[PDB]
Amino acid sequence: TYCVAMHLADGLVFASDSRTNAGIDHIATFRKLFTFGTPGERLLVVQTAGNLATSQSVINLLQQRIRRDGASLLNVPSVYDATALVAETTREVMARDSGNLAGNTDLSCSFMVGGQIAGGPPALYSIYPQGNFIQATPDTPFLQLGESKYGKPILDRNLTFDTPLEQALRCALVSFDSTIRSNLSVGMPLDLLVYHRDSLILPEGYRVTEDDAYFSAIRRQWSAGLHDMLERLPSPPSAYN
Amino acid sequence: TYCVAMHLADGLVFASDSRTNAGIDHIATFRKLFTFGTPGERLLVVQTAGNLATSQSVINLLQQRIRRDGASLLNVPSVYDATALVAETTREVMARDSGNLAGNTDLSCSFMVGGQIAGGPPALYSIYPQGNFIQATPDTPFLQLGESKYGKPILDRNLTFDTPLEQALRCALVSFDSTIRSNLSVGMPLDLLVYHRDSLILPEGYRVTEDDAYFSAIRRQWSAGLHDMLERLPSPPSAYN
Amino acid sequence: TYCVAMHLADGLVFASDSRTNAGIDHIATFRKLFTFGTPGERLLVVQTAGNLATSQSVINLLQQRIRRDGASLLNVPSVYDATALVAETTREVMARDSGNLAGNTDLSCSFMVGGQIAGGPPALYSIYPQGNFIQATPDTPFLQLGESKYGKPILDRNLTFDTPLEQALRCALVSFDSTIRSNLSVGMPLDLLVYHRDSLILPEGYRVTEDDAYFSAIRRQWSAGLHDMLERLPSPPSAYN
Repeated sequence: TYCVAMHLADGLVFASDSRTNAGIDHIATFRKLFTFGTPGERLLVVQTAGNLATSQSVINLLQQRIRRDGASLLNVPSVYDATALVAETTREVMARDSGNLAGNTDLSCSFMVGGQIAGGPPALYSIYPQGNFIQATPDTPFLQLGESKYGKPILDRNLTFDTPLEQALRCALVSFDSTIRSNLSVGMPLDLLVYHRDSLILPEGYRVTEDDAYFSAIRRQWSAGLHDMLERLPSPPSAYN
Repeated sequence: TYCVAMHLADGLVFASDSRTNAGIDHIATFRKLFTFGTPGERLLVVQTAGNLATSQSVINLLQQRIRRDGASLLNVPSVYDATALVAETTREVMARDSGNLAGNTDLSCSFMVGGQIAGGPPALYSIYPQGNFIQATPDTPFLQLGESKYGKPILDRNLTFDTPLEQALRCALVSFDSTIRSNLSVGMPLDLLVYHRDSLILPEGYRVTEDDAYFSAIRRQWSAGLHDMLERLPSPPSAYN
Repeated sequence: TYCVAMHLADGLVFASDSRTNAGIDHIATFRKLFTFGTPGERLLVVQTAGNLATSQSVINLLQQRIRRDGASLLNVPSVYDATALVAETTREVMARDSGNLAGNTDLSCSFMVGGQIAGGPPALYSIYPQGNFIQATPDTPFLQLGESKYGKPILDRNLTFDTPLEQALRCALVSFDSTIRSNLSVGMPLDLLVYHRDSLILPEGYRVTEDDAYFSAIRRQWSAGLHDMLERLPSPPSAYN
């Protein structure tokens, strides 16, 4: 479980893995990036991390309620209020499943909610286990969920509010490369989605499998590059021994 | 106790054993696959694993309540809500039987709930000992309960969302074959049910006994096959000694 | 101001005029038939009669509240409860505008509320100035508001629960014909809406202007008919002089 989302000058970029702890000795693939919207009016993306049961219930309820007269991700007036609604829904799910039977088992999960609603700029939020959330800004334009320390440095080094989408995406992919190599809880397939500021369309998004020609290639290149750079760095002086 | 359920493009397939630990020196046969519904409107299947007393009580209450004005498996608006109702019911049973008298004895059990209600696609959920649940998806289209590691590999290898029903069933049967050979807690008769997407009928389902011609045959074939493949595999090179 | 609504075996038919007393020397056109709903789930129609300021405020609040988390015409579980909500809203409006400044001026108005919500039959209610309401039934299948005595006889004579919609509508139009000829407070354009039982769609409804070919024609025909029948009725006997 590792998710990243970026809010940049030109729009939004989302990327999630799929490897999921579904119980003991049951590791499995589950999508962690979901889209919602009406074309020409709004796009919203929700990413998930943490307890599967909880996050599934949350997503499921959001879907059921879309087709119902009352508060829903399709009528909510701002990306803020969408984020709040997700949080609200999370609280509701935690209330029900909590009891003596759950015991000390940890039901918490976290989300990212981003997108654009007609008539206001695109936005991106991250909801914490405890249900309070923060918004990405130009000074802090990307947010992560899950197992994210491994792939943070490359984003810290290169990403800024002005990074174009194609390059941000690329950057995200390298982030996943390092993460996958160094932590087995993270794993392919990946799910990506790129959204263009003010387009107000629902992009289809894309799934990166094991076999993906492009992702295989940039991994091979990135390795060769790192290995090169390392050999062509100077040796430590006398002093260092 | 071993149960499997699959949610595929063409519908659902369920299979359960029947061997049940009912106390010390009392191992016995109990059905672990139950059906509910109204023809032309809905089919719901519940499978059970874990403590007999608890699961029996849950099933029994669901049956009694079907014939009563209020929340029941027949009026519940979605497969999700059915799953939630089963869980709700489980909580209720655990609350009552818990006390000093039970002591440290382990009353927990798990369930699968799957089926289709008119006006929405078929679905399949698994409820954990603790009462929270997950949904099967195209990427993870089968779920298991009970003593399931023995027969997992064959499902991992062959089964996908697009596998047709007849082949999925066959696959399940091989799963049971290996399981039964390698673990005595699992045992015949088996109970199967296949449901066709959008049919909205209550299939009668089928019980596989010790004597079943077909199942006996495919077991004999599968053995012969494995034995053959093994002898016709190449020898390890020099290097390996 | 004259409104009629009918609840018949095959559905509902609504018709309202538009001529409105909006102050001294200010007679004007205002729509007196409003629709609400979500396609495939519900249709509700509200007709108005009486004080313009009051009725406008009521309708305006019902619209504003539709787009808000709380009681509204879109979430209300039955046509009964919709009617109650309209009444509830009316009370609220009367409470606020009442004071010394209004004085003895008459702020009352009346409404009809009819339609269908998924899962129950269509229904039709009339709310009185005082806020209590009645329901139309098979024995009394039409209800009127405003200046209605002129056009009542034709409805009494011909309309019944089993009258088909096209004929009921026609009947309503003749009701308006007579009313318009005999009372200036009532006037075109008219606004009609026909709803088919169990359709659960929002009909667009139709406006009948001064120029309407069909309405002009049936008025001309109806005149000629009446004039004929009158001349071909027999003479009073000797006795009558």
